[PDB]
Amino acid sequence: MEAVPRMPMIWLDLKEAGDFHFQPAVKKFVLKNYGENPEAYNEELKKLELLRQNAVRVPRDFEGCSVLRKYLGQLHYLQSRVPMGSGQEAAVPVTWTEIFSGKSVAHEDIKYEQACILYNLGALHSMLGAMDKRVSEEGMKVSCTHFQCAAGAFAYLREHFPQAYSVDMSRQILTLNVNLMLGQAQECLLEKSMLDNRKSFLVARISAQVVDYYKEACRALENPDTASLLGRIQKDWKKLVQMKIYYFAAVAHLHMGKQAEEQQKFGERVAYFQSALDKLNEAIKLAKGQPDTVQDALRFTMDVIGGKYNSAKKDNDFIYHEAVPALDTLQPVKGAPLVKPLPVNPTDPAVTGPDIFAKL
Repeated sequence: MEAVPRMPMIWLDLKEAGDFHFQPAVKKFVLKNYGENPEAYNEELKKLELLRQNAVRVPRDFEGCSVLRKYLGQLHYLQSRVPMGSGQEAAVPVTWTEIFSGKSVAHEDIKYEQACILYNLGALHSMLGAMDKRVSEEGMKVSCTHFQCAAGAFAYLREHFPQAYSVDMSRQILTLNVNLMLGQAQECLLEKSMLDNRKSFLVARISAQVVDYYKEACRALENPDTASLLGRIQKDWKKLVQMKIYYFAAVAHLHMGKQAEEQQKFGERVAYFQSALDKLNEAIKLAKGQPDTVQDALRFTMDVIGGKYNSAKKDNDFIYHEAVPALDTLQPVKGAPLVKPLPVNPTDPAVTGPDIFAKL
């Protein structure tokens, strides 16, 4: 299982930005309230504008993440000095395209701009994580960190922006995103633990956790309101995710099988391999029409499980003659969480650089 072909990963698209004309409001505030010249601060507003234009047309690569967090940070620094929140004096319309329906959604609130940049940070992390092939030592560790970063960004949005500015950032949908990301992160670690050939029982528990994350995500997908918004996207995700639910349940029981054979419980060895074979077969049925990357993972895994089941059932029928216990009676595999939504510090000076609006 060290060498199993990698499953493909889900990633989210970035939102499309409308206009955020903050400079006339900033200047009209600093003349009216401090009593200064408008044009006294035109380099620190112009730098912000070049920073925003760069963020909303962000390069789809690792450097692009730092670009988004600098702008996220600079946006906070501005709000700390100029009141551009909902209902406040210098508030200007912020417009963004809601990613699933394509509708323009506008809010006279700077936190809306912050929220969308945060979303795109999460989406971009999901992209970087999913394009890697996860074969090298360096792809597996970084993909996992990217997916945790994605989860962390969406989780931060869920907590600090409870007002759903638009339905693509509603709480149940951000929850879906978080669980999807943690699932893919956990999946990366499972692949790593199988490469490192960790204790069979530990691998089983890790795989069981992959199942728990994907199940939560799958639950969210069977929600009518979520299903209607996502549209086709719901059907693509669900078909991959539902398939993976049975696949990693099979991987989990494969390793419960290997543990059983390590402990000389050779009747239970057969039970776990049989169970793994049935669950894998359901996965294969659910995987019809899916790309060859999926099919190659499943057929590699079937030769592993198929071979061990045959070996296990046979030495048991001729040598050990122990009864094959019903799964019911055997202790359930509990998931082992190894991943967490990595917290975002928007105003970390190491990522924001000097405050553009230091003078103010």
